[PDB]
Amino acid sequence: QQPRPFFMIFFVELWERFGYYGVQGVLAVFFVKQLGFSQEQAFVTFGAFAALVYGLISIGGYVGDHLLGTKRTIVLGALVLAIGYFMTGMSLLKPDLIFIALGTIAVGNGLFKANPASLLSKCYPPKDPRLDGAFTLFYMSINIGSLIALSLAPVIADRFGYSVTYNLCGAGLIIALLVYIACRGMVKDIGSEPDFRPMSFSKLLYVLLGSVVMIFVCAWLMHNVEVANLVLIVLSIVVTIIFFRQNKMFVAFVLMLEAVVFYILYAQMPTSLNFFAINNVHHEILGFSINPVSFQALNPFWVVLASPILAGILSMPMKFTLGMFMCSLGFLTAAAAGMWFADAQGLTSPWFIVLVYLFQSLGELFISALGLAMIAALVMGFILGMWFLTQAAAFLLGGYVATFTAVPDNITDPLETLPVYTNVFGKIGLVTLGVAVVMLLMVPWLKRMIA
Amino acid sequence: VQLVESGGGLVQAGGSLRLSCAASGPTLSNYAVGWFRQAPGKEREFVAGINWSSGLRYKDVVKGRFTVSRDNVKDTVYLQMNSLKPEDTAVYYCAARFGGMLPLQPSGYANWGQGTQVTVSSHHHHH
Ligand SMILES: CCCCCCCCCCCCO[C@@H]1O[C@H](CO)[C@@H](O[C@H]2O[C@H](CO)[C@@H](O)[C@H](O)[C@H]2O)[C@H](O)[C@H]1O
Ligand SMILES: CCCCCCCCCCCC
Ligand SMILES: CCCCCCCCCC
Ligand SMILES: CCCCCCCC
Ligand SMILES: CCCCCC
Repeated sequence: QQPRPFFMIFFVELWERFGYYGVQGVLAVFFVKQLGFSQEQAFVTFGAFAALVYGLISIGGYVGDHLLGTKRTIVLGALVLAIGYFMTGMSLLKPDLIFIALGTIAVGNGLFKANPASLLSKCYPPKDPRLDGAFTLFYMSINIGSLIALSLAPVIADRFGYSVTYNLCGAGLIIALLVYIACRGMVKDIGSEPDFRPMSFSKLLYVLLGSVVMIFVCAWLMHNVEVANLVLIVLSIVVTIIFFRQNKMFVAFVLMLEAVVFYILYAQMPTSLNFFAINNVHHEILGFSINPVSFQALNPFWVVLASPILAGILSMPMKFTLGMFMCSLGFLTAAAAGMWFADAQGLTSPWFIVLVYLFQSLGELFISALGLAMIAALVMGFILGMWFLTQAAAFLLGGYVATFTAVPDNITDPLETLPVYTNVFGKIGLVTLGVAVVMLLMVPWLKRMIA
Repeated sequence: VQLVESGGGLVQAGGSLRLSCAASGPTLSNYAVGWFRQAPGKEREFVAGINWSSGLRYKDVVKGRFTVSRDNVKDTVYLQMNSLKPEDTAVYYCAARFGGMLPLQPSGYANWGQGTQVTVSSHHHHH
């Protein structure tokens, strides 16, 4: 149905996302159990990691477009990522390595995320009708990799240890690299302009030097979240000022604050919702026992099923509003399950968490994808920078929000943790409901401004 | 995924026993291990447990007599039972749940040992 390089790009993306989510699904538990972090330290450190992973995505589009070429940058990114996964596996011999290894992953993701999608775009003549379907399948590729990793990585870490989990992440990247190199011939006339000139070693050295500096800066920021906080606070207020001095952009500003709220909520899946499943949900569904950390896999699961349906099935600001109402309902459902539908021993049915994750995934399907197009349709490089800075800040804020559910290591009674989770989830749901309402009220004015 | 209990048996009132729970496949380190007991004609009841990060929980009638502990190198959980009384007679089970919680009811735990009989006799020496 699709050009041949589509299938190469599909499987490279699948395996790269498997490596990434193999780490993401186990990271907070690894912090708590393996490094002895409290739940609060683990949550804010996960927030810092996610902020860097997300904010550095801006680098890879530039490196691929203007310095080395898309295809060269896919190769370099995959190599830096694989190195990061194996360094993470090595951190079990050398615990002092952990932050460097995570910084290496962040920088590696930063170099690689934007480039396969770019490549896929060049596999189709410019107004080909199959583009929409191909990109919907690209998203599904991402979520099949994430579904596999979030399902199996906690199980693998329980049975064989973290070194094996992380080395398998590395192996997934290696086979992504092998599939690319084996298929290089399919994309010989596909690329950005630098792909077709010989490689400039000056620019490659600049890219490697900048990568290493960034690996060290990331390691430091993740080790000292108290300076990540002020760096992003002052940087954010300043870039807010520099946005305000310099009327279709105000739509981007209010939509950026709404995207920030969305990312604060998305950030709860590997942290507070993860530990909620651990502490206050039954670890059995349809008669099968599971690792509760695998419950994170319900997000890609619901995307995999729902992205085709919703492709088959207002316009921009209303889609954002709908996504925000869906997310609000996910957290109000979490709160409700804890308030009224729990056991005498403090445990709730996992069908409630299946529903929480359905609501949250529908929110994802309405907001995240739809917003990039809105960004691409209302607007340049500066707004990309401000966007990435603020959404990284959103992930830091999300780690901080998650700390309100943090449980001390000596607590063992589910009836003590249940009300903490329900208070925080209920208040998140109520605030997000308010945010969704103001979004609705502005939907008409917003929809006028897009004209 | 399967726990093996050991160390039960017959003992006189005021004596001591040590139960141990060892797991086969997965490392027990990620698990709260709870000890349950079922006396003749009654339901399994929570006795004592240790979570994955050294938090402890006890039934009221065994505080000051039973101690749960964990040997994290040997991957083993122990129940040290001192000042034993006839009414401690039961089948004892270890159960394992992922994480930091020790729920009071058997339905909170997925993995179960087979059980070790503990009998405490009122036997005492002749005066
Ligand atoms: C909601 C998403 C579910 C993710 C699906 C999981 C994928 C399946 C796992 C691989 C095959 C099953 O393999 C095995 O199955 C057993 C019992 O069935 C499960 O259960 C066992 O391991 C996990 C931790 O890993 C413990 O929380 C659990 O209590 C224990 O009994 C695990 O899931 C897996 O160790
Ligand atoms: C395809 C050409 C291979 C280029 C590999 C060059 C690696 C440069 C090493 C720089 C050391 C910092
Ligand atoms: C004593 C542990 C110090 C660890 C430093 C690890 C660096 C390894 C570089 C590959
Ligand atoms: C297609 C060749 C890519 C070169 C990238 C290697 C950079 C170390
Ligand atoms: C944009 C929100 C900043 C909050 C700092 C506490």
